[PDB]
Amino acid sequence: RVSSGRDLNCVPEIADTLGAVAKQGFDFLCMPVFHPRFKREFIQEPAKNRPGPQTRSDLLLSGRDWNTLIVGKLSPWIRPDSKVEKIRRNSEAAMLQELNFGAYLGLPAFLLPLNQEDNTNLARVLTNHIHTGHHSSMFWMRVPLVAPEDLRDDIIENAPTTHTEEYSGEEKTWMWWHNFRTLCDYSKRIAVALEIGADLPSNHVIDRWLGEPIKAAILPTSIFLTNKKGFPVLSKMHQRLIFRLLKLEVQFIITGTNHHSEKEFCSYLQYLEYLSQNRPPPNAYELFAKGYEDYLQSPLQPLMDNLESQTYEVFEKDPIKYSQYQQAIYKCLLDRVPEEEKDTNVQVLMVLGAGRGPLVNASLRAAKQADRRIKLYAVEKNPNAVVTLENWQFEEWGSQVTVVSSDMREWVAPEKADIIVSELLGSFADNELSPECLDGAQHFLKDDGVSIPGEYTSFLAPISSSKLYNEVRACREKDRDPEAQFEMPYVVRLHNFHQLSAPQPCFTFSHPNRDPMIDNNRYCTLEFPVEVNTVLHGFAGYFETVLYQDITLSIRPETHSPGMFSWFPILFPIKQPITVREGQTICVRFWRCSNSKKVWYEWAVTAPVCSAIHNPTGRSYTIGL
Amino acid sequence: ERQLEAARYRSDGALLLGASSLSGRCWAGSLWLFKDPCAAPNEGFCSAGVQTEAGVADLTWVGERGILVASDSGAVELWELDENETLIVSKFCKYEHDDIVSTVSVLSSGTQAVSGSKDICIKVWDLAQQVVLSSYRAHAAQVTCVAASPHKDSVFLSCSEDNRILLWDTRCPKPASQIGCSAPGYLPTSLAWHPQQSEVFVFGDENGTVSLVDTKSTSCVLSSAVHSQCVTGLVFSPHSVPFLASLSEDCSLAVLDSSLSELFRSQAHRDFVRDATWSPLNHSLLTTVGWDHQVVHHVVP
Ligand SMILES: Cc1cc(NC(=O)C(=O)N2C[C@@H](C)CC[C@@H]2c2ccc(O)cc2)cnc1N
Ligand SMILES: CSC[C@H]1O[C@@H](n2cnc3c(N)ncnc32)[C@H](O)[C@@H]1O
Ligand SMILES: [Cl-]
Ligand SMILES: [Cl-]
Repeated sequence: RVSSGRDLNCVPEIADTLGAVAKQGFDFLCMPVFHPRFKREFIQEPAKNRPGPQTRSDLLLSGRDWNTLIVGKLSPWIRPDSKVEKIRRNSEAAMLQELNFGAYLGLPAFLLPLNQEDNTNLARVLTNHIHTGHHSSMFWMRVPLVAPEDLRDDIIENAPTTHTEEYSGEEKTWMWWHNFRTLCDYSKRIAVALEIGADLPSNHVIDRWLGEPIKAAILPTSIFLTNKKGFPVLSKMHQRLIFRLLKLEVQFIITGTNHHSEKEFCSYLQYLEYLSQNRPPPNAYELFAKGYEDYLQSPLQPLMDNLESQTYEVFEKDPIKYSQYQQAIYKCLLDRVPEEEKDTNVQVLMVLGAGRGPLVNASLRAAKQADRRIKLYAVEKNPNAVVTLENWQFEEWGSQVTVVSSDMREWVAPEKADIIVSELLGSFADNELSPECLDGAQHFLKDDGVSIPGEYTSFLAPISSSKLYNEVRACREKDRDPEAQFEMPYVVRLHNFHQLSAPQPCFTFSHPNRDPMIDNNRYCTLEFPVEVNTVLHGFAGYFETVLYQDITLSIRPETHSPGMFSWFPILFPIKQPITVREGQTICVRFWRCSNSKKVWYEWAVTAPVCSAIHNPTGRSYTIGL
Repeated sequence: ERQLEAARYRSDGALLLGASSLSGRCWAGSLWLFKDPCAAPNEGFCSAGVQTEAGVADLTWVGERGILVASDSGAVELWELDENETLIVSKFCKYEHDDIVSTVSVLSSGTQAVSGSKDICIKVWDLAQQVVLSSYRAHAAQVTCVAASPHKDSVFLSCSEDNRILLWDTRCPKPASQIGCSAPGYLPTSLAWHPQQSEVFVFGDENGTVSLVDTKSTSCVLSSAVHSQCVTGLVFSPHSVPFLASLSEDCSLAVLDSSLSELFRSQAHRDFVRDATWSPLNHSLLTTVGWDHQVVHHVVP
């Protein structure tokens, strides 16, 4: 179903009106809190001394109704950015008055318009109201997709509408927001209600509002086409847009009167409900991850830390990845043990980070599928998990599997391995220290041994999400650097965001790394062609790995393994956002740094502007060895 | 309904009053008729009265029986006076605007009318067929005032919060035409056509400056700082060489000569001065209303 609201500017009887919108089928109501035409004076006698009441009473609805059903609207006569001093001062007072009454009623949200370039003093007044007593009040800025000025009919004889390609001119409306938002220093309390006019703009303009905090999408009854029967509908392009906004789960607001006078107000609402319920129903990935959207989480360190039962459980609850691991082994066996040698030759096969043993069970299924002998080690550092293995080893596997309970770096193995099998790959691949781990465990690999995987590779994409930028900025904690939260990565199901360039590869690792100058430290420069006027907030992190030959795993969206939920993207944010002009190159630099004990990333932006070097000397984020 | 919005004298000494409630439980509106113009605003000594669905923002006569309403609902309403002028029955109610209808104006003919709104659209109505002929999104902001040419139907003014003043002519392919002072002056608020020089008009701005404009010359010939605040309405006298009544949000009426100099000034109102009409019987009597529910009668030297 869809969360739908009715926008009115005329409310005769608030009891009746709200009674009607409810029956029509709306979840809430936007209404003016004071009468919209009832201008008020605060300075000049005799109008200031106007007898009250200034507005209808609070007792007209339950506190619940005010808290759940009513969105407040700033009266349209209030003009805090007027050129006229007196109108400013008066509008300032009126604006606080209406905001403060809104907060008195405990209203979920309050509406304010952007419909002009200079909204400075409006931001200033709101920013004050906000920074005046912490309160759950929410603010919907009403921003039009296309300026009124650029939508007007070309009917003015001496000021015509210019028919010349205006790339930045058609983005002007978003700059309004950006500036306002920026003056209010990225308040969590300030979102966008996006007003959608009859003529959509170019894709590239609608692409701007990706990664912007859209709590609402306003649809005037105008923009609706009329069909064969008489019902309201929308252009195929308007629909695509709705389907884009339904994925952000916006509240849909219906403004303007009923121009389909042969139906109800059901009609408009019902078309929306029909659109939403005939959308590509959720795939394996989307369905599983439906809670974790733009949810920041610290990246796991299965080395330094021991994972929990239910942590290991969701790793195992991913069938595709283990089919792939099983196949990968299946092939390697055949390639290694000739058909004729099948019974005379057993393979020494060592899982390195065996967890609760889904790779061990995969290693079994793979062997009897490929009819070759295997002896299994299951090396595991985490002694809580080792309990689970030894309980499998005893009950079901028997002495085929030899459960080893040490660090694969430490272990003094009895024989050498044909195949080592590791799953110790994070979301940026090398961010759990597979390279350091499998380097330490290399000395007991047979001189001709295979690693599964043998190659893995990390990928960065620049992204814009003032939303996720606000999520990270909200991770500041007492008793550490106040910006520390920007100098560390987060595993997040990136949702409300915008990819600005196609992912390029960052760091690649090989196993066995036979090189005599083994050095897992790195410096990779990346140059990202950008083709929009957007704002940089951080870098999406993905990975691909070769398990063995044509069997691979990827979370890199383009080559993404189908139906594989063991992994979400990582996100390297940056402190100050960076404006990027169209056709400019984003240059980001990455280092993999290491001493005896820690492994960390440092990262900087060198273009278009220079950023500050993030996480110098792993001071804000290290990975324990 | 304490907030009286419109005050229009008929061509027979009778008085029309348009009121909205801009506070309290109910945000409604009414239309009243007073065959005794000195007996207002008293509800008990009124010839005829009716409650609209919702408020009135602007109100004009449509001849001798007809009343044209700009409702907050977005509806333009036509109210036919009774056979015996005792009742005020709805002729038509037509929801064609998508916000408050802020202004209405009847065209020289009087079987057609224009209507400005807060949705930025202007519309031309057939009051006979009861449908919208034309729908024009000229402006970049909510339509402050529309005023029909007194003599030509196709021609009329609209001004708006986009700081534009548009001279219209519904006979062209590009009907609207942007005019006014040299630079972008403060916002226009009210538009009075000159009764006896259809070439010229006056516009009131938001900073209390009434200006005089010649369409021919398309240049600001004269302008005066009349009020401290916004100019909400401008009505010319039926006088041979007419006076100009300027309303304001500073709760003062001023009456001006042809050269825009202050003849009369009234502090009678203690809230906003909303509308004003001259008496067609005595041309030196002028009836102003306000949101103070006062109906003051001015004797104009
Ligand atoms: C096999 C493997 C797998 C992973 N996977 C992940 O990190 C990951 O994407 N997660 C997102 C979701 C599946 C919930 C579990 C986990 C998580 C939990 C909590 C936290 O704070 C950070 C991530 C990492 N490393 C390895 N080696
Ligand atoms: C299955 S996800 C990671 C698993 O690999 C194991 N692991 C990680 N690092 C090491 C290491 N250095 N030696 C042995 N096991 C490890 C952890 O105990 C965890 O079960
Ligand atoms: Cl609020
Ligand atoms: Cl596991």
